[PDB]
Amino acid sequence: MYQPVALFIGLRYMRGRAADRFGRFVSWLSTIGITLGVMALVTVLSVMNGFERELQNNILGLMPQAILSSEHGSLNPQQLPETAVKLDGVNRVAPITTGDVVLQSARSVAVGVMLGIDPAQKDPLTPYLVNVKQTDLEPGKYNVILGEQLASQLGVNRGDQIRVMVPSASQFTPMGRIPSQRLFNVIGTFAANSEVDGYEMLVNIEDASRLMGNITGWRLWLDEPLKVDSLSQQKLPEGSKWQDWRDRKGELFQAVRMEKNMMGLLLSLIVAVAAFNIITSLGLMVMEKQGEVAILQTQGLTPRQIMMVFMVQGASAGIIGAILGAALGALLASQLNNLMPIIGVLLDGAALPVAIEPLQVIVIALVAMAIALLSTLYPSWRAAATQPAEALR
Amino acid sequence: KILLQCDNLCKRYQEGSVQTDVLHNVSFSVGEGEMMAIVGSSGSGKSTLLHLLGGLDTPTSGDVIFNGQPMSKLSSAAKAELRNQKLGFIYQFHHLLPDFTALENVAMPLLIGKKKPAEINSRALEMLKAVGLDHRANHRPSELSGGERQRVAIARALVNNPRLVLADEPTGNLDARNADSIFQLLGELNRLQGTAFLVVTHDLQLAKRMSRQLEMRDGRL
Amino acid sequence: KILLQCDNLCKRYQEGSVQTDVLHNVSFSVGEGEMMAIVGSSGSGKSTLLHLLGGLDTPTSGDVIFNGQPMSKLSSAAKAELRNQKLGFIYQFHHLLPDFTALENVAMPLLIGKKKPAEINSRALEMLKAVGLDHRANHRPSELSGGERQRVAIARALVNNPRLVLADEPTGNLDARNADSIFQLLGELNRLQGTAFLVVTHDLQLAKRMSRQLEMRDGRLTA
Amino acid sequence: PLSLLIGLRFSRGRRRGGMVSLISVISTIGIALGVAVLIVGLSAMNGFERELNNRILAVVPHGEIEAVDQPWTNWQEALDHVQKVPGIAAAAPYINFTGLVESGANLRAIQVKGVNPQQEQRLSALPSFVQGDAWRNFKAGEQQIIIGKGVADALKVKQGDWVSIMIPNSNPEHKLMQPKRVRLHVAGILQLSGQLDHSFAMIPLADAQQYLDMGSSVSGIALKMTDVFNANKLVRDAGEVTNSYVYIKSWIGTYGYMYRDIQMIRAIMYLAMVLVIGVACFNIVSTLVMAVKDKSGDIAVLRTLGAKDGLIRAIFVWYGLLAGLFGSLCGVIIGVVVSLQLTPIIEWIEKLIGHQFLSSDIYFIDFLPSELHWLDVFYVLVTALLLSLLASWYPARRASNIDPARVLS
Repeated sequence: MYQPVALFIGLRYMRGRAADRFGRFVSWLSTIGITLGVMALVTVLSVMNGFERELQNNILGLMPQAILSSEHGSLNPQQLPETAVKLDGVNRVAPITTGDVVLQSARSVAVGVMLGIDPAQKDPLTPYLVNVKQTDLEPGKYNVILGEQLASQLGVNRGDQIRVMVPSASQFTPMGRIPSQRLFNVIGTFAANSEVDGYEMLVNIEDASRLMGNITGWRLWLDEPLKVDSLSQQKLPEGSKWQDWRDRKGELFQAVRMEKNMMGLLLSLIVAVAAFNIITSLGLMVMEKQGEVAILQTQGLTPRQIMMVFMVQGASAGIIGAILGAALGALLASQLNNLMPIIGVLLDGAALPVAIEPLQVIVIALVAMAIALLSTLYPSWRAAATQPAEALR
Repeated sequence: KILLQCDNLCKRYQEGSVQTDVLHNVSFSVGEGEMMAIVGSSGSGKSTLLHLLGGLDTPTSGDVIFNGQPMSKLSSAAKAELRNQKLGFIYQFHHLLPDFTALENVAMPLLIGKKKPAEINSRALEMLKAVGLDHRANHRPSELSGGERQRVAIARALVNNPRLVLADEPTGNLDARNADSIFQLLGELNRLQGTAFLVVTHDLQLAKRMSRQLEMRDGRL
Repeated sequence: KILLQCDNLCKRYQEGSVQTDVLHNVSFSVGEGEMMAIVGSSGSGKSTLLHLLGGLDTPTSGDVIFNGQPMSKLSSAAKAELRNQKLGFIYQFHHLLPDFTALENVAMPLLIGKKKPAEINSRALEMLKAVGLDHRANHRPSELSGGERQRVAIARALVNNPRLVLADEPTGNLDARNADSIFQLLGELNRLQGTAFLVVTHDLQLAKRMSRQLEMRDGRLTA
Repeated sequence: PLSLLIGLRFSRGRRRGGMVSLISVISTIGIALGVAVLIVGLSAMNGFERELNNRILAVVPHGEIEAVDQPWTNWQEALDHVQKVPGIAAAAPYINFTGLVESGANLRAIQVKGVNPQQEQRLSALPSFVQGDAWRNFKAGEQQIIIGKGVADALKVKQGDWVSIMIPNSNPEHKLMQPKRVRLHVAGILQLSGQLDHSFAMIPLADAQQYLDMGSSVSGIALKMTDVFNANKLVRDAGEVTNSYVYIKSWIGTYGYMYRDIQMIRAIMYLAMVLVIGVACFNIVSTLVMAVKDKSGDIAVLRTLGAKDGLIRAIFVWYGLLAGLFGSLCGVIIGVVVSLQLTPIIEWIEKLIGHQFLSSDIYFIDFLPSELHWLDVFYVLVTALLLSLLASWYPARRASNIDPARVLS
């Protein structure tokens, strides 16, 4: 659209240079100086947003928020119908049974907690089932679903008899106090991609052997997996309590958001030191290019116009090298396992993920460009004082 | 009539940490349609004299005038308006821009004044063809010969159509065949509009120009 | 007897980005007690020939020998061992160290060869007083005159008692009084031992010499 | 005695002006801008650690043991068992009282507790945090209550009146409790750091046995943990005072905000704040390549005297160490004179902008301390010489392949 290009003088000074001269050498040292900082900085930025990618998708996207309990013990379903449970933010209800149990077999021991459901309803939290049918959950055979990682340390495959025991929620015998021993066979295993221990078993709600057949409470799901503080002190009926929430899992939702604010805002001194290499690159062109300033001072050049030549030339050197750090940052996007060979230290688990965000490019290119406009002031002022009488004719 | 009036420009500064008497009491007067060809020597301060008349340094002894505009009233930004419009500067110390092309170098004084881009390109084309260099317009001055890039610097000061062209020895860096041809290009400017040119001389190569040859050896007539 | 035998000296490189035969087949011989005075012009081939005889570069045409040791059997580190034991270099434009004093400039080859530090400072004092410069020991070479900073460079190569002193025309910024008086000092090196020296001549200063006043026009020896 | 091995390093870059000296000014203050932040920025994180264990973790207790509606009658066998347990200071009681205050249109949880005044100098620092010169008014029998600072400016409970607060106690029925008038005059006021100034009140032992309406006993026994800086093995052994069931309540649970983010910031500063020294090492490369173009004739003198090839490369190695030592020496001096008097600096620039920021509403403290330790100063001087050795390897190899036949020697 025929833009008024007034930066044509500074673009030719940084393009038409030789290779054997010493002025082209220091410009390369500066270019690879910013590229080191920007790239090593976007590598930390990629692995910090990768922790947000791994969380709330398959690690923190299957945990519940709040459960319903009572004070008199269990809950009678015929007095609390489905038309009376109306809360703010809830969308689905399901009965559930609680109680801490312990595994008492002839091989090893394990501690876990059951999860009572019905074959008519399906849980929307953990749909990852390794050939587990939600319909085949009849309580007449006393079946249970065992996790994959709990069955590996126990060494029991599907189709075997495993005895369970509960210390607390057993049969309240009027004469004594006996432990509830129930034969809960495993006919199928499942894996829910749990980096947590994950010792949850799946039982049926029709089990009149734990306590008193009634249930303990209902499930209250919520479509806000980040915070529950906006819907905590709401209207609640009589006979309901408040339980724990997302405050005890991995990283506590604190070690990523605080570290990103410390690396993005407080750690902005990388480009402040890297701007001094631009002053070295723009400070050597007043010695090998003394004659061109003498030509641009005698034919009617104002002192205001000569300040706008080295400022754009100092900003043109800050663009190249900073965009190379964004180009090398995209090179590590497809690097998942090949970038880290075996030098002994491996650190298995969820150590180094990758996540490229498009909104993190403008925040890292604006700080690397605006700090070069205020830095190029001392080489821009000392070149205007060079009169064409003592240096060159 | 009168363009520049030198009134005792004694340049007294630390020329190499010593006070020299090379530029002492220089005072002459150039006309408008006519001019002056100062015959000097190598070391008398011919290049030093044209720097003081153009407005590059201050002598702190006297003051000159330019059609009723003295240099005491001209600031640093006001001298840039005088050097760009009505002052031509021809030099001889390889004063070209090798980064730009030969077309942009002639158009460079017009690019400072920020005129219409149609009249910048057309004025540089007719000035390059006056010295016979329109076929080398889009060419770098680094690959040009010595008898070709010198004529670009001569045509670099005639695009603004000045009144006093302080030429610092334009003849001597090129051959004998093109020395006579560029004498008419300075002579045709007297016929169209009357552009004066104060040329310095130390090998007596401007002896046949006019009658006014003042021998100012070390500022002494 | 013999020190350095020249066989097929054709230094062929891009001399001014062209390939010219200015230094082609320069074959001569220096003696243990005998010296040579090569006569030529200002900067024709004397600047290149003095660089090749000390071991600064390879001509890739032939080879030179030094007391039975040729340059072809010397590596990059082994060639530096010959330029310090029995070799000297004198130049024209006062090739000294300007950031150091005149006392430490004399004992510069003594500090590289890892010698005893007691005899390093004593040898620098007797070499400074040999040219009449012991009173200007703790001084800078930059603040000296023209004929003062030249005489300290001639007493720098002969400190470690070499066998061949490659002097590249020591006549120069020094005056006419210290022009012939320095020649008897270089003559004193060959009167007590077998320290030869190669001097080149441009404006016929070294015509009063021993026997070998031959001219060399572009690698071709004449009368 | 000194050790002068090669003297061709201190008197090698001796300059008196020009273009080589212009790079050495920017290379000095360029690396000094890095070291200045690693001193005044790490002293603020080291100052946050000493303000917690000495000021915050001094008056707060560690572990409490409660019961589910049962008075702790067996306080004699629980007292004798804890006498020979390692990591104790004293045996202080701890009673709880819920509260609902409706006065002056305010809703705040007033938490009260009882601490024996005989054992108070070896558990916390009570007499050092006092306003009056005479602190001899904290005895029993006179019924003298004391309040904090957070409630005095809004609830008109300043010293001089008779503060009577309606508090709910334990009862067999679950209804609205009695509004008993507390006839306890106030005398004296404590002072905290703006965190425990609205839920901190002290009651006498002979006076607290008439407001609970349960019995002449104590419902909870507290304990003091003398082991500091970690609580891992000091909470597993303190679980047999009660029955087989446990009641976990530690100081790391309710105060999990601090003492974790302080060590996490300094852990990144051992790998991210050292990154700016590697970028600052590129200025050492740009100032060592300019000492070759002007001293090109100086190396040609040494090559004619028969110098070792490893000796010429060893000149620019020690030349880059001396250029990196002088640029890093000024960064420590500018960091000491700021971190020692940081509190007049943060109050001088805040009053010039007009409205002040960084208040105390979500944050913990309005101002910041600065503790200068001799541990982080040594970590900067190690990496300033190791990273400069990698940066000076390339000018030491570029200036070694220069032949004297090319230069006019």
